[PDB]
Amino acid sequence: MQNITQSWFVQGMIKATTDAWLKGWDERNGGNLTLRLDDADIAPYHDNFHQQPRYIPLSQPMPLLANTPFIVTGSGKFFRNVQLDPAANLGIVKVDSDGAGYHILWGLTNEAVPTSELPAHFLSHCERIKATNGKDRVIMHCHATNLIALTYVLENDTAVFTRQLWEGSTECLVVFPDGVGILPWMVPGTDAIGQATAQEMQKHSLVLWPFHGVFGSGPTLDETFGLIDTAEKSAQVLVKVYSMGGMGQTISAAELIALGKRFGVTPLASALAL
Amino acid sequence: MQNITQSWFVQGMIKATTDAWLKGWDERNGGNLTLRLDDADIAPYHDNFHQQPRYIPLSQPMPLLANTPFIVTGSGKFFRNVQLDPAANLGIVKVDSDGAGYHILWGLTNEAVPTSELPAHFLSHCERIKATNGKDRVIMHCHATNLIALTYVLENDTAVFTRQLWEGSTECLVVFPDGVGILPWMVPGTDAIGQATAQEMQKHSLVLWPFHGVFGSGPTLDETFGLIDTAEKSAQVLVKVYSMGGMGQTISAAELIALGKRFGVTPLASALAL
Amino acid sequence: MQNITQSWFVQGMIKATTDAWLKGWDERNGGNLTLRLDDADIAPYHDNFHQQPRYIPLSQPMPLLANTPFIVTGSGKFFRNVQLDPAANLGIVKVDSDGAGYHILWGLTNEAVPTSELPAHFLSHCERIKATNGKDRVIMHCHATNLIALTYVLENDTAVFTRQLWEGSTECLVVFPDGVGILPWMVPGTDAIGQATAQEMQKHSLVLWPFHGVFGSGPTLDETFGLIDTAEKSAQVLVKVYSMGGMGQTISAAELIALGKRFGVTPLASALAL
Amino acid sequence: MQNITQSWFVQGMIKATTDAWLKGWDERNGGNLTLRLDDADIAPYHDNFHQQPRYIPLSQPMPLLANTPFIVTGSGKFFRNVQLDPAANLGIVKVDSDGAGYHILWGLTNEAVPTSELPAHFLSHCERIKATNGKDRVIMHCHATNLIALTYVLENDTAVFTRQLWEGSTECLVVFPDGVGILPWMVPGTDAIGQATAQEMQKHSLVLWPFHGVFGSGPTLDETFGLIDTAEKSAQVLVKVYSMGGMGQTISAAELIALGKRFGVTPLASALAL
Ligand SMILES: [Zn+2]
Ligand SMILES: [Zn+2]
Ligand SMILES: [Zn+2]
Ligand SMILES: [Zn+2]
Ligand SMILES: [Zn+2]
Ligand SMILES: [Zn+2]
Ligand SMILES: [Zn+2]
Ligand SMILES: [Zn+2]
Repeated sequence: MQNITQSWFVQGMIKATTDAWLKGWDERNGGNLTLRLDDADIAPYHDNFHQQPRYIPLSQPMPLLANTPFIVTGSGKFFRNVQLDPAANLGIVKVDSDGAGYHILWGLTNEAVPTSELPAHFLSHCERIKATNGKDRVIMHCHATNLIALTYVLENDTAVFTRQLWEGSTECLVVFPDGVGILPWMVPGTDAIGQATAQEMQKHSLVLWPFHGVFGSGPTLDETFGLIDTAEKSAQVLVKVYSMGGMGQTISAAELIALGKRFGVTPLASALAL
Repeated sequence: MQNITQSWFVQGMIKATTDAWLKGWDERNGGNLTLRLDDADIAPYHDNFHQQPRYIPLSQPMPLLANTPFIVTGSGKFFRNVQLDPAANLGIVKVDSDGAGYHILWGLTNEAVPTSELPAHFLSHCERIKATNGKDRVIMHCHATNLIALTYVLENDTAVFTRQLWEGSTECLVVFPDGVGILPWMVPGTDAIGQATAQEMQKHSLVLWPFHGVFGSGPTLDETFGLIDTAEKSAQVLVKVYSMGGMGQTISAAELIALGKRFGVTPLASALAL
Repeated sequence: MQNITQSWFVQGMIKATTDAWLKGWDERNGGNLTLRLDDADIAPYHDNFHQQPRYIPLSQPMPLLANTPFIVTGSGKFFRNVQLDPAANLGIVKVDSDGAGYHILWGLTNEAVPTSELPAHFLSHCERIKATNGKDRVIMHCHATNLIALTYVLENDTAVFTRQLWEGSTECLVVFPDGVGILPWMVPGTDAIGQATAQEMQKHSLVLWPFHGVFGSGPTLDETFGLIDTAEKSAQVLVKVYSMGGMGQTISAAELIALGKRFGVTPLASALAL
Repeated sequence: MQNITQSWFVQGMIKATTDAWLKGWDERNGGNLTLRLDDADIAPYHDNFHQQPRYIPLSQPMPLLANTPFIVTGSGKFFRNVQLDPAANLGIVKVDSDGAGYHILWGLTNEAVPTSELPAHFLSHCERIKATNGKDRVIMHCHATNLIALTYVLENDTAVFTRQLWEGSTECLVVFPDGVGILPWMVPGTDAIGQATAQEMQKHSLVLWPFHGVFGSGPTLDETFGLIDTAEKSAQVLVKVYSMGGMGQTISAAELIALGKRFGVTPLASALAL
């Protein structure tokens, strides 16, 4: 039905945030999720829209996103609560014709606003649109526990971290052959960290924020969730292995190459060279 | 409806205790939770109140709580069971006009009584009311697994423990800039441990009971739950990192300072100085 | 209603087995649970009983259990499935007037039989009835993960293991002041292991089977489940602490004594003396 | 009802994949599951079949499977989603009269195809049919976390790995007396890895794919799931024990022998000889 809460995208946002909550990745208001929609997705639900949509400026002009609708998680909102009250915890926003701000068409009730990591999200969407010719539609951030733990013990280096994650589950090279970008620790909720993330997103579908968490990009909620879940699963395996004293054996470079060849992916050169 | 079990506060108590049970923080009757209400919250439900409310004296006079209603978990009751029978496992109590005792207006059926940690709860409520000008409304105690584990291995010192928890997830300094108070081990269920906790609550929103668990205070169930969840998430990360041999790198003092500045919080000086 | 599946005891058996499944304690058919009932419990449901109750001899005469009804889990049945088909996975049995065998009054459909650990259960029930003047009504066995892990690393000694478990969560001494009996490894499903367990049950409410699991006894399903959950929670804490390099500090003997005094329990002397 | 989604086998596939998802064994599209059916199982549901069943060739002729129906998971489909849309994520396929290909009778909607590990599944089904005189009906693959972790630290040797898993939970020798076959790392989704797996399946009901996961075979979904769950539980125990510094004591060869004798199983000689 044209009850917007039963739409594919609201249901999808509930599923993703709820699943991430259950994984233990999103304590308190940790994490944020944005999904780029088409006008066609939200048009049937216009009757559900706020009669008086609030306007909020963006942090900087984002003309590439002009007229683009998104569904987003709210600032300070808990992933745990999305399923209980989607309208309180999520919003549908539509960027205005000059990419200078957006209207909140639905949700974010009681003066709520989009995620404080909106710069990281929207700037990353922009770079991912360019990088994938508009295929990618989702940016997801969560506090993936084992990935976080690894940032205290592994070299915070794209090649090293990528190579370890590839080694920690066979599928990883196939799921993220472009590897995992790593930033230095940076203050969250800033345009600095947002553009730095967006820059890494030019080269990688996953970006790590040391001592904090991960960002993932992909074409759908499931693909993006599954991308992060894959990297976090590998991280979980690695944490066990390291806790047991380290690898006695592992996936070799030659094996990774053979895997890349079979699946028609080009593995990140730097990570492979290790 | 004026079915009191469907009230925001009974539903909130069910959500919090159930979530804590699922987290593995509340084996058996471990843990307790009290929420300060307004008369306005319970007034519509007077028809639901016991016809003959039982009276129980408090451990000591608490005049600051005179005429104040609370919803509380019962002594020896299991968090796991709250969702199955809220009236058996929870009670609404109203402190009398002199703060010498309370009436059990609803729940705690079959001669049940409030939590044996009522001194810790109510005395902490008193100090938190003073410390936050009446903003804080919740005291929550649970057996947060990783926090407990850390009390056997980290120095049981407010500065040291706070600093480590801040390091273990970026959000921590922002969520608890006042840090985490630590008591010596003390016998549970006593007014000694209750006042000692209340005293720490003057300076901190989180207090650790070594080899036992944690107390948290906050304005709402979600904020208080989320506070503990944040500290426990950091603890979980730390336990992994320590199990892997310790930190190769971490969040620096300079980073913590920058984080504090950005979020307009004053980090506990002692923890920052380390 | 007189639908026996909605009885307190069938519902209780479902809750306990399901909770244990979710805890990860009961892979495959691992674990078994028996609850001693009164005639008064099952009498209203006689219409639900098999028209033709099957008779099975006991392994040895158990005259103390003459005419006693129990609800039990089935041999080779999965805890995971109890909630899906209680009649397939559980049975109500009534021991005959000489304690030589029992009739299967309800459940254990398709030729199912009670748990292969029936000797351990019924013999333990006998000793616990004697030891607690008929208060205890439940024997529960599960493959409590951390408790199992500890049996490979701690001395398999009642005093040592008890003392460590007491140290691993403050509540433990209060919950099991009589401590935890430990057997040598023995072949499961035998009367040898059953009587050995029953003998330990004379002195302890918890008994460990090294490299296998735990048995607990108590007056109700919740109290027995909670007993095991408490010991397993302490074990979980200990496994973390040991994985981090061991205790830097812990609950002292003097603290345990003070705790025992406050709660009016007599802690196992041998464990305290360590 | 003749709603095929409510059939025992569709419900069973949902239960197994959902349970495996909840165990954390099947991130993204990790894992695959195939169940051999009888014509009698699917015949009542012919009205539910695609009007126009798609035909797909097999990788190689499999005449032993001629005319045999299976229910299978789809390639790139998520275990997490099976419960949400069984027809999207599962299919019923029937191998043609020469074993050269199959028709997709139901499910795998929107051009979906069976699992990319179909060679491993069907070739293993063939060997297991031969090895168990048609008793085995299920092949299940998942990314069992602790089993995976162990492949980085234990010798990737059938005898060594089997013996350790037997030691890690008492039931293991009884559940898999034939032990656990181990392959070298191989490229997934190939007929090479499929036949290599099928060859190991001649001698073992469990086969490990280092740095990747496990395959299990059994007569029913529950028995096969429970087989993997048992091995993974033992692995979980072992990972804890190894993280704590290793075994101080364990199940002895003499104990394993006694266990084998009692349960009438012949333990894998090589593993016992260690
Ligand atoms: Zn974050
Ligand atoms: Zn409109
Ligand atoms: Zn407590
Ligand atoms: Zn009234
Ligand atoms: Zn057992
Ligand atoms: Zn009758
Ligand atoms: Zn796989
Ligand atoms: Zn037809």
